[PDB]
Amino acid sequence: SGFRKMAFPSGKVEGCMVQVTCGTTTLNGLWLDDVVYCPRHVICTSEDMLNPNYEDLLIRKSNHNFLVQAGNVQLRVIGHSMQNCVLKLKVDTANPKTPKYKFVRIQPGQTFSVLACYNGSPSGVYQCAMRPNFTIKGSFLNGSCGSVGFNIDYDCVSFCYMHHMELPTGVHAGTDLEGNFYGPFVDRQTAQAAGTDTTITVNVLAWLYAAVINGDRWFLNRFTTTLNDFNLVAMKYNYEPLTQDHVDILGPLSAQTGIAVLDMCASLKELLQNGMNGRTILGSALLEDEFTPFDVVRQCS
Amino acid sequence: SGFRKMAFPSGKVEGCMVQVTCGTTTLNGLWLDDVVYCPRHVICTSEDMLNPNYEDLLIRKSNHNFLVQAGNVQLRVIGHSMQNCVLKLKVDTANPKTPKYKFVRIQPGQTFSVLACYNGSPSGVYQCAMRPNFTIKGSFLNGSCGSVGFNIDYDCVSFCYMHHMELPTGVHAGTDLEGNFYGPFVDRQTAQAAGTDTTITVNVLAWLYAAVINGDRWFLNRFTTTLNDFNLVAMKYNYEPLTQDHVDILGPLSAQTGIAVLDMCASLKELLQNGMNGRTILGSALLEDEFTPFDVVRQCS
Ligand SMILES: *[C@H](O)[C@H](C[C@@H]1CCNC1=O)NC(=O)[C@@H]1CC(C)(C)CN1C(=O)c1cc2ccccc2[nH]1
Ligand SMILES: *[C@H](O)[C@H](C[C@@H]1CCNC1=O)NC(=O)[C@@H]1CC(C)(C)CN1C(=O)c1cc2ccccc2[nH]1
Ligand code: NA
Ligand code: NA
Repeated sequence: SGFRKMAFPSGKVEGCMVQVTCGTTTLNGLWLDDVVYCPRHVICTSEDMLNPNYEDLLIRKSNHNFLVQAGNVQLRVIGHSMQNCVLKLKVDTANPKTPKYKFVRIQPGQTFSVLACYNGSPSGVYQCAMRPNFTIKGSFLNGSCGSVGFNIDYDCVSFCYMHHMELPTGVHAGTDLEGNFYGPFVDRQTAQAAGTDTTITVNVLAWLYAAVINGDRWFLNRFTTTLNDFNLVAMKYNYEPLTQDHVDILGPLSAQTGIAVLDMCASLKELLQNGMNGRTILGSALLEDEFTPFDVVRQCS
Repeated sequence: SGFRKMAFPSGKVEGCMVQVTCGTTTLNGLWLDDVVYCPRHVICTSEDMLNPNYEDLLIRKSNHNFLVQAGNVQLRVIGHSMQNCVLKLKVDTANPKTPKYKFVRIQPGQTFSVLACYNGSPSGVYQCAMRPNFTIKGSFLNGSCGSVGFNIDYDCVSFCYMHHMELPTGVHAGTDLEGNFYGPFVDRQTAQAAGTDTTITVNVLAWLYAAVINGDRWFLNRFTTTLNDFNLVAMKYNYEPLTQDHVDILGPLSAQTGIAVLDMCASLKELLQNGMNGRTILGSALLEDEFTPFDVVRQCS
């Protein structure tokens, strides 16, 4: 037992991280087969960052302007092209450590692991949720761009995120691996705002089930609510509506604990209205929404 | 910016994980050079688990009784020996993926990454602190024994923990890699209690500095306290005494923020006496003590 925020093992992704330099800008790239993927803003300069024309900037580049380093070995760039907000650098060597992989785009409310990297060297791994407002609450410093987010299923790495920028509020924005931004963000040197965020209700309920499985039961009660009466309370506290699909997704956890989803919903209503009265749930004094039902089943089955 | 619980990249340790089976018990082992390390309780049975004589149990074993599997390859055991509560299985092949490593024992209050593994296959990575009472609050299921904890410095893996057991309270106990338990625990099938725990004061202060660096300032005040007056409050709330060495260790963070350690101590006193009044610090509604000063400097420099 126990319940911890838990990342996927990062080895398969570590073997794909390289350093990419253009001019005086260094960031990370992802080396899969004979292509290195990185943020296109590597080609921007201080003179042209407020609103770059990236098409013009790339036309003016040559292969030799890109310095790609895999550990202590320079990789020769033999082609370059733009893919939305990502650059694809074709190199003369296929990465021998290329895992089985896919490029997936994730939905708000889903989680993934981030391998934070600097100068092409992995520094740390943590778990993040894609927020309803298409930001992530990460931990990224200067030089972290090109760090990626991923999930692993069997032996296959599903890449879902590449890091591009930090918003004024200190949250993070980036793209899928096709170079399409999550959310209404653009890769220029401007202060941009995310939409209003909301709490991921289905995840809060999953975490409450995790708590029960781990022996935290104080917040349980004999009451049940209707889906509609619950959603009335949800709206009031800036929680997303709970749907029948969510109820279905929570089915395994409901079966394991013997607590119906609408029974647990009555607990959540009570916690929203009354707070915790000095108590904690799984070591937290607030309601946690960055664990999916899948994440819970992984540690609690 | 941002501040997340962050594990070390796990690749170097992933390349060392194997499966060890004796009889009907399967758990994990750590394969370094030509030795596999695992918990000695792999040789216990349901008939003899309340209080095994491990010396007798090992005398009755042969090399062929140990089945060691590295991925899809059986490793031939050519020697076996006991090292306190660890078994050392000499194998006929040196692990080609052996990193530079050390076996260190850690102190209470220090952190490390855990690579949770089942059937010799890495499942997840998370960060833990060694508690004052020599337990860890981990996430471990049946089959997780032999999973290891570690820190990485440059290219060198410092192994500090191997997992052996779960206490009745749901916290975890294990050994260093020399097979010596952390705390007053023994590897038998009995319910054992840890000593009373305490809060790691120096870590709480480090995390408060992290918060300031990340723009959380509401808990700051114009007051300073003496070390002795602070320790009077610490004792009252089951916090460890703060020492001058701790003040010194916090020096870089104090310099970075311009807030003297004894200034921050006045904030901590106020938070202990008054609570947060509905507010949060770095996304938490309680005071967090599982980040060391080093951990903070890593994400906040
Ligand atoms: C890439 O390494 C870097 C990562 C940032 C640095 C600090 N923490 C991070 O996550 N990205 C950037 O610096 C990106 C590149 C640009 C898209 C060109 C701009 N940028 C921003 O993060 C950026 C610029 C800017 C201006 C005003 C307010 C916020 C703001 N963010
Ligand atoms: C090893 O895979 C396993 C890991 C446990 C299983 C559940 N979560 C974990 O962390 N270890 C054990 O099962 C160890 C082996 C023994 C030392 C022989 C006993 N054991 C315990 O964890 C254990 C036995 C026992 C009895 C009564 C109360 C608690 C208790 N823990
Ligand atoms: Na109920
Ligand atoms: Na103060």
